[PDB]
Amino acid sequence: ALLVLAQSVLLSVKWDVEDPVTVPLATMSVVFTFIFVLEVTMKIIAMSPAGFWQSRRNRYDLLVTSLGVVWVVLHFALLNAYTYMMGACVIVFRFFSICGKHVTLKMLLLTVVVSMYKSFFIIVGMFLLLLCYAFAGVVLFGTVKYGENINRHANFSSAGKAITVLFRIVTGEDWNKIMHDCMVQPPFCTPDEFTYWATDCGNYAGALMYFCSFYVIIAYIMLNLLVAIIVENFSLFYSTEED
Amino acid sequence: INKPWVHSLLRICAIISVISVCMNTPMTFEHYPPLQYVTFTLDTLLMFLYTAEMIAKMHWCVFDGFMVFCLWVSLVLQVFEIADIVDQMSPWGMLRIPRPLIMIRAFRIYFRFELPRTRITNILKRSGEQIWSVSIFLLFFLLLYGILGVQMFGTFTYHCVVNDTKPGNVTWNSLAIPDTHCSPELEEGYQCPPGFKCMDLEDLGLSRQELGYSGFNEIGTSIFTVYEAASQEGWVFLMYRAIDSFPRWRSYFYFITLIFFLAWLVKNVFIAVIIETFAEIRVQFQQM
Amino acid sequence: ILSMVTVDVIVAASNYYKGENFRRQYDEFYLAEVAFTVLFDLEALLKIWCLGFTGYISSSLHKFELLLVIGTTLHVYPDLYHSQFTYFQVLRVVRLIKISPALEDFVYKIFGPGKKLGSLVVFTASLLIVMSAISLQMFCFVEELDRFTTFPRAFMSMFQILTQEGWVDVMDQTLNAVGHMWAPVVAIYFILYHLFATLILLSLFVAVILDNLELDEDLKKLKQLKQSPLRLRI
Amino acid sequence: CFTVENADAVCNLSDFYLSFCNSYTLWELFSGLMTTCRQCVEAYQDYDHHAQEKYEEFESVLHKYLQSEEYSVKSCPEDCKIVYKAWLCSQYFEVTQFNCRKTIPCKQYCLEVQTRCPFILPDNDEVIYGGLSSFICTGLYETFLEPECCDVR
Amino acid sequence: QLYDLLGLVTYLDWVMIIVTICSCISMMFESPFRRVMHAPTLQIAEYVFVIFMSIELNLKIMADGLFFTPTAVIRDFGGVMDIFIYLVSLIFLCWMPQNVPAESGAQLLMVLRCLRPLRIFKLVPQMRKVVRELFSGFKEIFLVSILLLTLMLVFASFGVQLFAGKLAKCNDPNIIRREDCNGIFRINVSVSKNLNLKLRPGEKKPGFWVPRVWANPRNFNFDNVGNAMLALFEVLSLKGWVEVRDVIIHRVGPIHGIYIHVFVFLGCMIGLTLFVGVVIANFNENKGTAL
Ligand SMILES: CC(C)CCC[C@@H](C)[C@H]1CC[C@H]2[C@@H]3CC=C4C[C@@H](OC(=O)CCC(=O)O)CC[C@]4(C)[C@H]3CC[C@]12C
Ligand SMILES: CC(C)CCC[C@@H](C)[C@H]1CC[C@H]2[C@@H]3CC=C4C[C@@H](OC(=O)CCC(=O)O)CC[C@]4(C)[C@H]3CC[C@]12C
Ligand SMILES: CC(C)CCC[C@@H](C)[C@H]1CC[C@H]2[C@@H]3CC=C4C[C@@H](OC(=O)CCC(=O)O)CC[C@]4(C)[C@H]3CC[C@]12C
Ligand SMILES: *[C@@H]1O[C@H](CO)[C@@H](O)[C@H](O)[C@H]1NC(C)=O
Repeated sequence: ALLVLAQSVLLSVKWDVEDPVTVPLATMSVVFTFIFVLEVTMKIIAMSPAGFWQSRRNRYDLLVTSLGVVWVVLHFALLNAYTYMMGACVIVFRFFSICGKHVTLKMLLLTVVVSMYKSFFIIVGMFLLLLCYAFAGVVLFGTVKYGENINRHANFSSAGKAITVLFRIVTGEDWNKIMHDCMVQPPFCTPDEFTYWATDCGNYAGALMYFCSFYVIIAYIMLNLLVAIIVENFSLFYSTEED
Repeated sequence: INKPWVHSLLRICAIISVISVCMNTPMTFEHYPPLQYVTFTLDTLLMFLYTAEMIAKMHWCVFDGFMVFCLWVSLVLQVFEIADIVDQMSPWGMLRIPRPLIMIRAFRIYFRFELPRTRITNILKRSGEQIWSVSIFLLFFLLLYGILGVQMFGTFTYHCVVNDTKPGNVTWNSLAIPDTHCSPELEEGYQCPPGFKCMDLEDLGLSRQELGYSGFNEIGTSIFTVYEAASQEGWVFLMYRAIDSFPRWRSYFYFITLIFFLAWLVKNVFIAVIIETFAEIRVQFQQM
Repeated sequence: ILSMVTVDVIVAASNYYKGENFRRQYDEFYLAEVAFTVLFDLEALLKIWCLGFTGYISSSLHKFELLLVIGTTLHVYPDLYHSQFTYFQVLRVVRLIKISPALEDFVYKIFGPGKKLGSLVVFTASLLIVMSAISLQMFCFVEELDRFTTFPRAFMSMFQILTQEGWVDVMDQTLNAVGHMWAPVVAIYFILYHLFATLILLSLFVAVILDNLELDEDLKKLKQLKQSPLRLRI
Repeated sequence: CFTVENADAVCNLSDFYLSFCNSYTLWELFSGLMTTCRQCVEAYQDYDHHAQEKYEEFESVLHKYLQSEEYSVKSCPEDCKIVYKAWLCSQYFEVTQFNCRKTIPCKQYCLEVQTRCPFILPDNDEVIYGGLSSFICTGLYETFLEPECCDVR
Repeated sequence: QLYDLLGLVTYLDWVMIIVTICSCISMMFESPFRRVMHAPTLQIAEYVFVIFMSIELNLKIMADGLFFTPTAVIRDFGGVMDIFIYLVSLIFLCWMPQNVPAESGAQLLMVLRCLRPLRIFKLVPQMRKVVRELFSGFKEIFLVSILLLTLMLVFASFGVQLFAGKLAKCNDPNIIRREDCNGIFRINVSVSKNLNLKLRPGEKKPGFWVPRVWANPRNFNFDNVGNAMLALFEVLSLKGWVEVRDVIIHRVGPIHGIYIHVFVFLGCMIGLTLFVGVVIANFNENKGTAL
């Protein structure tokens, strides 16, 4: 476990061809792999190979080790960016394996993953609501004059932009300034009499209803479902000594 | 000490003492010089009373002894600084840092448990163990996303600067409005338009303090930024800097997953822990 | 009486901004407030004459309404009009809670036994005061830093950190003020305070509210033992 | 059609336009707003110079606005510059103009700026503007609308 | 598990789900400059949707009935929602206007047309279950909302009474009196919040000349009850509340700094926690472990 953690700490600096420091650290990553290979060899030579295979964690370890060996072989031949990114990813995937080693860590990881799995339908419902609001936002505000917080990034000019800004608003950050930007009326804009796509300012009451409804619904109600799910799963799995 | 009236007096004195230490501040006396003598007076008077207590206890108390020692030190420092031999803006005021804790004494009566304290201790032990476990969980995820940020997101110090900007001449007038990050790549990131060019401000000689602490230059600052983002305070602006500076998909995957995992679920684990603590209170005492 | 409360609060909220040209210390809304406070004084005096003073005070609602009567009689003193005492004017709306027994039962359920939430509030206040004084005595002398130049400002800053709004900005400005040798320990203090505030205290509020909505375990066992034409009707 | 160049040569006045604020004519200024005429021409020139300087400042501010071609589907930077120029020039010369062909109230130009010119966020360092635009015309419950100016749009 | 999944719903339901997904994918390409009304490519999905919906409804009506039957196509909110969606779609297809004035009936119809994805809720049984569970505690959510509304009326009335028209400050910090705010001044323009560049001794921050105006802040004011309530609603989210605090303190004097802070305590810390508690309690009740 300690060796795993050290190898994970080897990623403290960005691996980069230009940076000379990258060359030593890459070499430093090689030896660890070999050591890790021994860890596999031991475990596969103490038990029958089938016995080693029986434990899923052993399977994961063997997969990671084989990937690392492939990376080692490539690194000495190509020596390009691809090798360095592959090695960094191998090290990340190995570091993530520490969860199985510890007990409480494993329990909490199981809790989190199970909560994610059991929340699928709720998340789908949130997505469907967000998509409806995205379409309505593109219709109402897709041509709003740029303002305090509508800009290149926060924009309703296409469904993807609308979805991203709505997800932001689910995180809450400055939703009200976007709302007030969408309120913009004359003389701050040039209105159009025939088409809504030829003008550059949005709808007052539409903005109020849209943003207030979306915020109340998503942020005050729906997330508490996921909170409850986390609570339930934590109770289910996490269990220390019991009197 | 015998009369309950003494204990009531000592508790109101504790409240007066915390008020006094809240009042003692250089700009307070700069605004209301007379309070300088008020602060001193209360500071001495209360100390006398507590001295009596220390004298009368010879026939947990270490806390009260430390507190009366701190009152002594504070009174000495106040005598020194009213003499004007030590600058009122000097750091020595830090000697008063532990005096506010006197507030605890005001509630000490409620802190007293006569029932089987063992049960309370067990509850607190369970809660501490759980909190430590979840703390290790959170720290592991923070380190993971730290190293991920260091590898993917480089350093956010390239900016669009006016075409003819020169080193050392960097100034407000050299930046675009609003200040936009950039990438030297021809295909990735934002492309500075005509009359502007992308370059690293840090090379021009700005300090890290002047550039700001946030960023993914090293594991420490990476995990610092990750914790900041996981607080949901300023994450979208960091995402925008990353989108302008690097391939968009990296920023989207990183920040969306960070917000999904850390900012909702992991925080909710502490809510679950505290709910279980209350469930244990229900099981053990059934009377809270 | 409840209708008069409603009309009074509606009139009081209707004192919208018209223009700088005309506004006076005597205006129709002042006379309305005087009339309503007189009416409530009359109501309280009559109720006391009926029930006797001890009988009147015997119930919490009558103590609350007596407090409001006193406050809103002080409120009409022309030097205090629209002072802080205006709170007593608006709190009359709470009388309307008695219009629905369902909402009343929900209130008493969700706020539960007052000891719990009361002690949690007192703990929050004490912790905020202590940490604010601590931060004041660490930072008040630091030049270029206003956020902790006095106790009220320190309290505002620690409360901002509790809300989590711009807390990173308070931190950044503090690390600007202190020298880089000290920035790490200051950052660690701020981080630990934010962590404790956000993960435990708010979780304590959530747990308290959930435990208020939860039934008592003895009531649960009692319930378990006790508990063992459509649209076409036209 | 004779942009005033020399202060002495100038002194029909209805044919001598200013250098920067070409839209106005000396006749107009003489109406509403030998050595005496030299002092007046010199004053006009100095005002023109100041206006030019401030206009250059505005142009330099706007040029760094990278979102110049995206902030509005109905407005372009050129109309912004035009209406800001007309606004500043009117500010310096609060006179009714007589000899143009189509005309509007001068004050309206101020609205035109906030209609056509982008939303520049003011610095919040000594005062919280709370999302208030840098260029605003109407105050709290202030009835905005007087002289007339030429419809240079 | 594959066989069980394939039997989750009827074949007609699966076809309709597929059609809906296709329609929404097509709608995802609609933009203010790539309108379906003028882009034939996008019209195919709409046509297919409408035709298949019509076939579905025609089949189901004469098998169950719209009314006065033991089983009916429309007997709960789901059927009402589906019928409303179908009618909106059909009306849009029949009309399909060429000009959509801003804030008009055409725009309203277009917006209502965006509710199409909701059909998945009814078609997918698990989504229906989720919705029912969520709406079980509607009464408790309503009561919490009434409590928050009462709090907001208290504080709105107080804010209107005390602060009405006092938040207006001259945009020029230098000038202090209303009568002296006339003409033009030089206003600096925000360059970069995060950067901390130090201006040179002989340099001025970028800015330009703007008229002086005695104007209220854009994002909030307390002129009337509505604006006060909107401001307080914004302050419940905990975003931008520090700006409100600073404005109140500087323009209305520092004692009224109490006013906002207590609200934050009562509204945000306690009040919003009521929603979390209620929803978790209702979730546990529905799960069946409450007793
Ligand atoms: C323990 C509980 C019950 C409350 C304790 C809170 C006290 C510590 C507070 C309450 C009143 C506060 C004082 C209220 C007002 C001021 C004025 C303030 O003066 C100014 O800054 C204004 C300067 C000017 O503009 O003239 C300095 C802080 C001080 C003394 C405050 C210090 C802290 C005090 C004593
Ligand atoms: C609370 C738990 C979950 C972990 C959070 C991490 C913090 C405990 C520490 C560890 C790394 C620390 C950082 C490590 C490095 C720096 C770099 C330092 O900047 C410099 O090194 C420049 C020195 C100079 O310019 O003189 C400022 C403090 C900071 C951000 C430290 C702030 C506090 C951090 C984030
Ligand atoms: C069985 C239950 C679910 C009833 C559902 C009925 C819907 C099909 C109704 C309700 C709202 C109606 C709409 C309300 C308002 C308008 C505005 C109207 O706008 C105009 O174009 C007229 C004014 C103009 O053209 O200037 C056109 C009809 C329409 C879309 C209506 C079409 C039919 C709708 C969608
Ligand atoms: C602009 O910045 C300068 C400092 O360079 C300052 O003196 C001036 O007051 C600022 N402008 C405004 C409107 O505050």
